[PDB]
Amino acid sequence: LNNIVSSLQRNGIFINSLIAALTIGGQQLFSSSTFSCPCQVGKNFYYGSAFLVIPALILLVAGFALRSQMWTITGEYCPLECKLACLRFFSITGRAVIAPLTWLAVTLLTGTYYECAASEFASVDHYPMFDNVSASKREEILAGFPCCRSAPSDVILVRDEIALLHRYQSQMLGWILITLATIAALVSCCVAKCCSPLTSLQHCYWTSHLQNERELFEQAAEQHSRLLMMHRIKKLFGFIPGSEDVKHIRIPSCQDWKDIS
Amino acid sequence: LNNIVSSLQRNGIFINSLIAALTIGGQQLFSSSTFSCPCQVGKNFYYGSAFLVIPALILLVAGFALRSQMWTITGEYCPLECKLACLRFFSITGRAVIAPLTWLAVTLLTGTYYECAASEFASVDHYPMFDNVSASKREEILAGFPCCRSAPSDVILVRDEIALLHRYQSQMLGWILITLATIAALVSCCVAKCCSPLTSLQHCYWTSHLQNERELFEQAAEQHSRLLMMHRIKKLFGFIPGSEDVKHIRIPSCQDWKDIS
Amino acid sequence: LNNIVSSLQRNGIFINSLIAALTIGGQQLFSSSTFSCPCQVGKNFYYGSAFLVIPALILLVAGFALRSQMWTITGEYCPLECKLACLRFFSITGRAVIAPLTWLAVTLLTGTYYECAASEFASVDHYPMFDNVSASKREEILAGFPCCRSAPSDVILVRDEIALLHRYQSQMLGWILITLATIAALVSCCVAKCCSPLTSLQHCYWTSHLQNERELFEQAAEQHSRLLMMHRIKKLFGFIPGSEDVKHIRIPSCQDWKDIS
Amino acid sequence: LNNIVSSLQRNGIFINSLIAALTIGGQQLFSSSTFSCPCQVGKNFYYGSAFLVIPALILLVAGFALRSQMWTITGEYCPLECKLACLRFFSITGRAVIAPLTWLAVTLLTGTYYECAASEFASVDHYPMFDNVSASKREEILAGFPCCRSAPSDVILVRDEIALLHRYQSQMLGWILITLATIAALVSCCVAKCCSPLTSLQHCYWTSHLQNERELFEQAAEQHSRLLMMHRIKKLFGFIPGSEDVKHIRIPSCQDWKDIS
Amino acid sequence: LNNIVSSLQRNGIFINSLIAALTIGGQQLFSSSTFSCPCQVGKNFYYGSAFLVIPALILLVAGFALRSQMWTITGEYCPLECKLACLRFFSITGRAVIAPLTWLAVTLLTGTYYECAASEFASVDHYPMFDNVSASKREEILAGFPCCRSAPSDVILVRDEIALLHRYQSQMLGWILITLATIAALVSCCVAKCCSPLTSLQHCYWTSHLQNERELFEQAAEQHSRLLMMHRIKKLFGFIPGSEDVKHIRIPSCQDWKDIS
Amino acid sequence: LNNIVSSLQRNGIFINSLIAALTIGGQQLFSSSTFSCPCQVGKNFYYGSAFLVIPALILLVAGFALRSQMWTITGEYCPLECKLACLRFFSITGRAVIAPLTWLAVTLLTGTYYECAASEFASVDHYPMFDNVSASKREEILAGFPCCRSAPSDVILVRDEIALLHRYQSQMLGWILITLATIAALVSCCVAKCCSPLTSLQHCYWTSHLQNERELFEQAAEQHSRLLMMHRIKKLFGFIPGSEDVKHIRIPSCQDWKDIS
Amino acid sequence: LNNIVSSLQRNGIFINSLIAALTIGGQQLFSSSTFSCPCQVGKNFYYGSAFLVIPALILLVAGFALRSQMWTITGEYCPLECKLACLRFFSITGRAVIAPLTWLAVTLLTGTYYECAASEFASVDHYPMFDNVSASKREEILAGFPCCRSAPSDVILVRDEIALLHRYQSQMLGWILITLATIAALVSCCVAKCCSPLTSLQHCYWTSHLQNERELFEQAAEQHSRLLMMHRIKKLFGFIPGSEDVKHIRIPSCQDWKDIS
Repeated sequence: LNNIVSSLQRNGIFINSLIAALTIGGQQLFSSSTFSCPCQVGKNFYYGSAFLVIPALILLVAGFALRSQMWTITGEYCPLECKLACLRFFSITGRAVIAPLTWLAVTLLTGTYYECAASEFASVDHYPMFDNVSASKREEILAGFPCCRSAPSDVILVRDEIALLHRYQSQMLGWILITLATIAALVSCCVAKCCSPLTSLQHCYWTSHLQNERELFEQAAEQHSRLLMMHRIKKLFGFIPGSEDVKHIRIPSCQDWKDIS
Repeated sequence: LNNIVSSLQRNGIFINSLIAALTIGGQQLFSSSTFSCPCQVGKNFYYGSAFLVIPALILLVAGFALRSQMWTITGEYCPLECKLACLRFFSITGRAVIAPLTWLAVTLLTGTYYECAASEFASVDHYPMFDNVSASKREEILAGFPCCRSAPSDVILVRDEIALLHRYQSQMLGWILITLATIAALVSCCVAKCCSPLTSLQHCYWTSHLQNERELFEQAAEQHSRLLMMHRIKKLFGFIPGSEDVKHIRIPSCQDWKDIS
Repeated sequence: LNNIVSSLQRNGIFINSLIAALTIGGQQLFSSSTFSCPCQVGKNFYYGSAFLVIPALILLVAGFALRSQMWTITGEYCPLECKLACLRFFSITGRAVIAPLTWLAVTLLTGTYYECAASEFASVDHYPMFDNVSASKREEILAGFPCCRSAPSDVILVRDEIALLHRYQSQMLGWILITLATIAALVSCCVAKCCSPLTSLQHCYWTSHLQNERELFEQAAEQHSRLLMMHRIKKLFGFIPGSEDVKHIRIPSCQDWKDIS
Repeated sequence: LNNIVSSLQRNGIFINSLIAALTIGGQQLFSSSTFSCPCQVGKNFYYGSAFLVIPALILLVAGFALRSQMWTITGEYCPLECKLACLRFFSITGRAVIAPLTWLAVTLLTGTYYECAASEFASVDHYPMFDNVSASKREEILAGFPCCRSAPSDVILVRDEIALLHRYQSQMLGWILITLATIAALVSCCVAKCCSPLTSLQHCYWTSHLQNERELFEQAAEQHSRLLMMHRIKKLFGFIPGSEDVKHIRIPSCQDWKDIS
Repeated sequence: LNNIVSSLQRNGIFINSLIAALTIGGQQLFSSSTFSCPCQVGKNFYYGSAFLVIPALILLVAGFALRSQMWTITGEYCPLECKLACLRFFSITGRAVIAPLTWLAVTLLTGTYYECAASEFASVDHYPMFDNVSASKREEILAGFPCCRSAPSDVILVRDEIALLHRYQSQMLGWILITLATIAALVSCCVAKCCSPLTSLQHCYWTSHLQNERELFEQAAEQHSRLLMMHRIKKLFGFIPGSEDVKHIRIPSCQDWKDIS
Repeated sequence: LNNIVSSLQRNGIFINSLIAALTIGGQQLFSSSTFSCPCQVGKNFYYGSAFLVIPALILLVAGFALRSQMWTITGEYCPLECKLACLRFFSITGRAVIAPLTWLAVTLLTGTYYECAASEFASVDHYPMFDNVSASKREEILAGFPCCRSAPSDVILVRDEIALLHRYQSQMLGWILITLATIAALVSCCVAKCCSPLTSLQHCYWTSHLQNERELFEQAAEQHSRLLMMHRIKKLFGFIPGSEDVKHIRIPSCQDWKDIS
Repeated sequence: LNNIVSSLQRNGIFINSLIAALTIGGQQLFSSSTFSCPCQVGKNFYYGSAFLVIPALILLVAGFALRSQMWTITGEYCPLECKLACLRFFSITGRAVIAPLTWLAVTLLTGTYYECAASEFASVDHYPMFDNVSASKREEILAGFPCCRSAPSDVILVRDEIALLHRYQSQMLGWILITLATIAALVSCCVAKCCSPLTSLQHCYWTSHLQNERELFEQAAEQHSRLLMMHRIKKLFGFIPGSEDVKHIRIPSCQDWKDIS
């Protein structure tokens, strides 16, 4: 049933779902463990922006780089060959895109990252309580109350209202992002089908050709080197390894020990 | 017994039930985790409408796109051929429809999404407490009390009455939607049977023909490419992989290394 | 022992019991989760009537439609042929009837659905407390107290008495319904036996004939199409798939790639 | 060991015990869940009588109807043939009787059903507290206090005494019923043995003859129809299903597609 | 399935992930157990710097040294040979780098190590509370309050603000470090591909050649020495070990006991 | 899979990790159970020094002695032979060093042993509270407060400060020790590779030669003695043990009983 | 894998570790259960001395006696024979020494046994509180307070100080004992290697010779007696046991019954 399991894995839906589930679980643990939104007035946008974009960028780069087909494409690039390379790049891009989109969607829908990032950019014209002719303390309290200030001094109404505003903006932005991602994925698949010179059956043949040629060469390269080394050590020790050699044995010489080395 | 399990899966009832159960569980977790109905006076209908329709639209698109038969139909379209394509589209539409209908039904029956969406569209003529000659504060409180306002000031009677009204309207709308979906499904199946030119036995033969032809070509395309590459690497290394080659081995040349590449 | 398990399933008693148990469990979860009886004076009968009849109607339609034998009967209909079709319809009707009868029986015996449905149709002549010369407030309170009003103002005695009256009427109606269903089932089986032209042994032979003919044609249609496609692709690639083809291989031409497509 | 398990099931004691245990468990759940004895003065005897007799009648009818041997007997009826049919009817009646007797015994021994049924028929001559010259309020309170009235007004002594009287009468009636059932079962078995024209060994032979003839005809009817349809589809597709057919294949014609249909 | 498991391990992604997970778990236990940040005014930077860099340096050295290929490269070093050695060094550097980068990233993101390290380097110009004309007590309290001082004397506002500043700086530094590590890894892989004289297929052949030659020589060196010693002890005891020797046995002499020793 | 498990054990990393883990667990149990730091003014340095060095010395001696290769080296010692013995000593020293280094590192990092050892050597010039012109009570209290004195008399500030000083010194000393151990291990491995006259492949051959020669001689010494004794007892009892001897049996004589003894 | 398990047991390290672990567990249970240090002024040293030395002496005697090789050595004793007997005695002494050393080490390190043993030998010159011109009550209280006296009368400071003194002395004595035991074991092994006339390989041969000769004689003595008795009873009953004897049977005579007895 292992072969049946492998056939099931050959479908990209299961693997992409598994990657998305791992991203969701990892994001839950990571955010609930080590977020600790700072209260710093000077630089607080960088904290949220890093916590929101850097993991997505890392996951994107990992999804692209960890695929050996991408290294082969880059080696080829560094007519029909161009279209074939573009098709392989698209096939890689499927996973390379499902990897970080889950992170961005989950983080935006939770909204805490976006809140901690864009808290300080809130407006104060609507709220008469934020006059603050000093024009410097207002910025500090604006960047301060989202984090840990608490301190109920009847300003918490404005805090709660603006926090709900930023949470709503975050979740709506997440929905916009996921809708755009889905539309882009569908359009990209349609463009790949339209621009592919190979027919559907020819495309299937070519994909299987690529997979099988790579696997076959790997296996037979292993077997060829095994045979060549086995002949070499047959010369070295007077027998082929793993076979009945009580007939004859060899005594290597020091210069022969140099030759094998 | 794995073959028996596969035969059971071949029935669409089990798979559709599994999809519906996953949709119900996912909706429960998603709604109980990250709903957080906003209190914003300006845009609150968009929040509920997005949370109610966007997941359904995404699930519909996923159900249609993830089926490779749909890509084959679109490739063909892009007499009897038209009817056959329509029949295959209907067979895909079965799953493509069971996927989001569960989401819409569960969300409407729970009613919280519809409440948060259409709270602000409530009438005030019936209730004398909502005179509010200002005609602007009334809209804000109307969009505000459903979310988190609480603040018992004896208006909570009107809040509770209108909340029950919207919940009842939501659940009745859900029942109307599921009844219409069932009627449409039954009528569509009857129309498919009436409009199908193939006989019942001929239809069964054609369906099995399609499945078997696709599977057979996939397998033998794999095997043909395996044989062709195996002959190529037999030329390359002087032996066929996976067989007894102690008779002879090859030493590839650099230009030959270019040819295999 | 899998074959023994299949033989046990061939008895309709186990499958009908399994369907009834699933209906009971689903009704328990559904009602205990999302009933929320409304307090609306205008339309409250529709709520309960929908929650009581719509699931039963959906389950009835599903039981009839999900059976492929029903599609075959409808295709035939759209002498002895009429009686044979009627017998097959009855065999389908067995499951199509056990599916929703469990829902109706459980919902009526619990009585909450019937209470929320027919609360507003209660009489007030017996109770002197419901004079209400206004003749409009009385209807509203009558439709209101069953839901969530509570508000002990010594009218709860009338509320409790009428609630017990409606609960008793609901459970007695459920018993009447289940008794009528059992009597109708027994009479229908007796009428089927009386009206069947086939003898008992002939009826058994005919039933097994139908099942076996459908299964055999499905299997051999699969195998015939497999053989035809296998010959086609033998023409295409110069070999039969899944067999030793190191003797010869083919190089398809583009026009031949068109022919296979 | 599955065959040994089947041999154990062939003994009626285990199956009858299993049916009785299921009846006891189902009665426990059903009564502890949805009894809710009403307080209605007018009709309260019908409630208990239905809850006490209707399930027993349904179980009796199910036990008789679900046995296919009963349908065969009814088909025969609709000399020695009469005695043989009577013997088969008795063999069916064994299970048809053990099915509801458990329900009646358990319900009477618990006594709550009988109490709620025959509460209103209690006498009042013994108790001087029930003078009630009105002669209408007395009936209402008599039918009311058993259900949920509580309301300790020092009449609860009479309530408790009459409740104990009805509980004792219920349990004694249950013992009378089970004793009569056992005596009737033993006498019926003795009468069956006396009136049976077959000898003991001949009776065993006849019972096994009946079982084996029915099973054999079912199996070979299946196999005969399989062979006939297999020959038909051999004509249709030019080969027998499930066998090596690479020698020849057929191309059905539309009129031939009509003939197979 | 053990062979399949080995094939999965052959992918570096799983092993690198396993190493990173072990580093994370070990860091969690180690830091939560035995950190105990000191309060010493004189030397407190050394404590955090050691706890932050020494484990990373040890893990780096272990990753490089524990790989026997590194010992082989160092033995060779102590044209194309240089490039081949550089490629092998890079292949080792992959694991040698994933080993401590996890430690540095986790420790910086947690931030406690960096806080305890660079607490004393905080500025005091911004805070008017830290005038301290003594200019020596200020340094001591600055190095003291992060550790365990507590002692709320309304200076804890400055403590909390500067602690948040250092935590934010630590986490941002961790993000900078991980981004630089990823960029360096990608650039190094690209430079390795560009500078490699071998082709992609030739590179695969060479890697498999190296692995197979080392494994083959290890095995056959074992077998050669086994044969040589077996012949020696055949001389010693008059028979080959592990074979039927009831034909003849030997009695070793003391001088022969010296020869074997 | 047992052979695969043995191959995994052949790697020293797993065994060294297992030894270190056992040392950590044993140290945890031992220290948390039976430390009980004394308060004795006279001799308290000896207690901590013993608890810190004696287990390490015992583990070092056990690691060296328990290896039979060490006994063989000592027997040889008691040109190339010297270098070969040095290489074998180094191979033993690997485990002999990983055994106690874990104990020293864990004990120093915990710091309690070092605190109890070097408490009395603390300075008193910095602290004006320790004037104590008596110059004898001061030493006693200095050696006393670390253990169990408690007794808060506002001197606990000095106690806590000096305890933190000694804990920091202990952990820094542990880091210095582990860094020096790692540097020494790496330098020793490099010196072993540089000073080894054998080539890398020759070194592998020699190591496998040593292991195989020892194992082979052990096995065949067992088999030779088994054969010799078996012949002796064949003389004694007239038959070879474990074979069909119903042909003949012997009756030993008393003088023959002496000869076998 | 049982043979592999036996090979692992053949290493003395595992068995000695198992013996030490059992000694530790048994000591824990025994001491925590039934110590109950007495308060008797007269004889309290004997109690602790017995509880500390008698189990060690018993374990030593058991380790020596339970080994049958020791009985063989004593039988031989009761040139090279002397050295061989000494070597076998040393091999026995390994286990005979690891058996009680664990008990002594654990008991001394816990220190409770030594405290209860040597409490009464404490000095009183240092403590001015123990003047007690009576010179008899002082001894009684000195032997009394360690056990159960409690009775805080401000003398508990001296009690605690002297208890810590004796605990420290006990644990230091335990460390001295274990260090001396390890040094003696290493020196004894070195002396055994130096004084052994056999070479290392000859020593291995001799050890295996001893084990194999004893096992072989045991087995074949069993088989010889089985054959002799089997022939005897073949004479007795006319057949060999466990074989086909339907050919002939015997009827033993009473005098023959005497001969077999």
